[PDB]
Amino acid sequence: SHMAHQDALPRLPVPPLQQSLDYYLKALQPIVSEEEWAHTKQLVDEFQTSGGVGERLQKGLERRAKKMENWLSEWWLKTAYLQFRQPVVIYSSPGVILPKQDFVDLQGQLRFAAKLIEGVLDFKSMIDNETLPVEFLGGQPLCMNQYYQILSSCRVPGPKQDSVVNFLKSKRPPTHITVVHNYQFFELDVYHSDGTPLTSDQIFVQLEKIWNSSLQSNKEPVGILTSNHRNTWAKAYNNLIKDKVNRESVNSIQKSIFTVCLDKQVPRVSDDVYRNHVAGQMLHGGGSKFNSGNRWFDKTLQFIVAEDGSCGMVYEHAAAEGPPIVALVDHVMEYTKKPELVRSPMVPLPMPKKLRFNITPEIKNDIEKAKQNLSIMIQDLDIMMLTFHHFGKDFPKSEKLSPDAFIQVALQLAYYRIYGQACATYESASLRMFHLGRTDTIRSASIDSLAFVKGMGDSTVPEQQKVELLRKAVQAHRAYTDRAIRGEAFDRHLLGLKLQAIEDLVSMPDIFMDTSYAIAMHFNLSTSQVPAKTDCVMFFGPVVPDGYGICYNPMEAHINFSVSAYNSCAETNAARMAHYLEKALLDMRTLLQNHPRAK
Ligand SMILES: CC(C)(COP(=O)(O)OP(=O)(O)OC[C@H]1O[C@@H](n2cnc3c(N)ncnc32)[C@H](O)[C@@H]1OP(=O)(O)O)[C@@H](O)C(=O)NCCC(=O)NCCS
Ligand SMILES: C[N+](C)(C)C[C@H](O)CC(=O)O
Repeated sequence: SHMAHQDALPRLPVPPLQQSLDYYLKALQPIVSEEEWAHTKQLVDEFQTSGGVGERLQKGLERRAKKMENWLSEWWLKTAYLQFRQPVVIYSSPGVILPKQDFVDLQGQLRFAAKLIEGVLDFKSMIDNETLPVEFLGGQPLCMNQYYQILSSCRVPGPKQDSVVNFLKSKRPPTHITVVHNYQFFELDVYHSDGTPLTSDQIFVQLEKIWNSSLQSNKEPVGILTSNHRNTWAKAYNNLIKDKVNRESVNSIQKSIFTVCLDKQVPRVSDDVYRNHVAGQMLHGGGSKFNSGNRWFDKTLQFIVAEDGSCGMVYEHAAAEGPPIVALVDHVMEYTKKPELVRSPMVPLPMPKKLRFNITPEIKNDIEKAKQNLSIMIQDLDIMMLTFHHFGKDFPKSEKLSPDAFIQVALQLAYYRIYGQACATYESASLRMFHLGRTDTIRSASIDSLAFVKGMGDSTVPEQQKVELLRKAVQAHRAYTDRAIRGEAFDRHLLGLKLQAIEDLVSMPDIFMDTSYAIAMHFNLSTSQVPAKTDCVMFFGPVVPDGYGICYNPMEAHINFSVSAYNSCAETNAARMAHYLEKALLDMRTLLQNHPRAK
């Protein structure tokens, strides 16, 4: 972003070694046995002793911090995404469901699409001019680098690891977006020769041409290839671009500012599962027979406009986290609600270029394989969308409690009620108060949360007592949160010590091969919060086979929830987890209301 802004932001620190180990042991207590904790406790002591292994690694991390803008940046990007070989679909690229629009016909669909496109270009103007407003979190300025990674970017399949291309600041920045309809991609210029952006009416005109240029799905769904395994896609991709035309098509897609997907009509399903299917449409596309082929999952920003008024998006996670994405969403949506000014006449426009694809037997085979793979992934995904209307941030605040911590503690209660034990829980924490900061880990399963969940279901404990336990659990979580955003958490630190050990060419420390660490990093509950003014919600698949993927948008009077799980694991059920979460949130409200503090 603006160099001046970034230069004033503090650099990502390296927490004290003994401090992070202390927090690590405390976070382990509720998720490991006494025997395992006692064992880990010894490993830690040895690990941190004077002249020991841990001390040498810590020294290394500190040297890394003095010779890089961010000691964690590249390591995280690589281990978290670039070296993650599983398909980006469902497993990595988050999905977003925006408020359903009111258009009732094709003209309306394109009308909103044209407006949305223009709204993105308006937001993009603040990026190209570095005039984008500064953001705060803990009362500190926030890194804006992510905003310069989302547009005109695209992920690239790699045989060993993937890469990312960014053309935003290239010699001649892209002035075109890509539009996908019935599996056919089109190169659409959204800027005039003089350098001014096209109008909503103009973009609309072009969308019509594009639409009439792909009235049937008689073209192979090449884009579906991008949903396969990264290793497989890498090879299929390397073959695909061997044709001049093909490479030219891919290149355009990769350089486009962003992609707009004009999805087709889907089988009218029951209302009790509608929202869930829409979530799937945005996350993976529904399937090869639906809209999955009308995508390109390597593209950083993909906006989706359904035929039934439904809309949303899916973005490639390597570029950024949710906050930056939603800020863009809020702006665009708020822009689509701008009263159309005086309609001015527009001269003829050029015919959007069609990004053709030369299909061969080999490519054909790759596509079919991609279909099979994607079909398996979809059939194994269990999603449950829950709109908590009972209340939002309003109640927790009236109780002088952090809404997020209230929600997280509720999740801990729900889980414990189902399984009778706590589990490694992950909650995304933003590290943007630091230059190039991405995220750190907040562990919702703690000593205090466990004391609460247990006492909560103990029919021998006074309600007055459960209240104290609840508030203490919430406060403990808020304290952990404050430390996380300030770079005082330990997960990224411990990861850094591990990677540092590898780089130093020393044997892998036992502390990292310890059972407790394996358990601590196996997140049965992987969660995050993505605030927004728009009544939208995000979702992603679980990070472990036997876990859940839970995301939410805490609003004032309600909370948009999303719960994912894998059908391959009989011990997990999205609907059930969501139901227990809803009930846990209510029981906590009931408990607090039954015992007011004020006199
Ligand atoms: C963890 C995190 C979400 C916490 O955010 P937060 O804003 O502190 O959440 P809280 O629930 O504490 O605060 C929400 C609201 O309740 C208020 N509040 C908090 N504690 C309160 C209390 N004890 N009493 C009254 N009000 C309180 C806050 O002021 C805020 O007010 P607002 O509604 O006017 O904005 C944030 O620090 C973070 O890391 N966000 C990034 C997560 C991310 O990266 N997500 C995407 C991953 S891909
Ligand atoms: C979905 N989840 C929590 C696994 C990944 C987050 O979106 C990103 C992060 O916390 O680094």
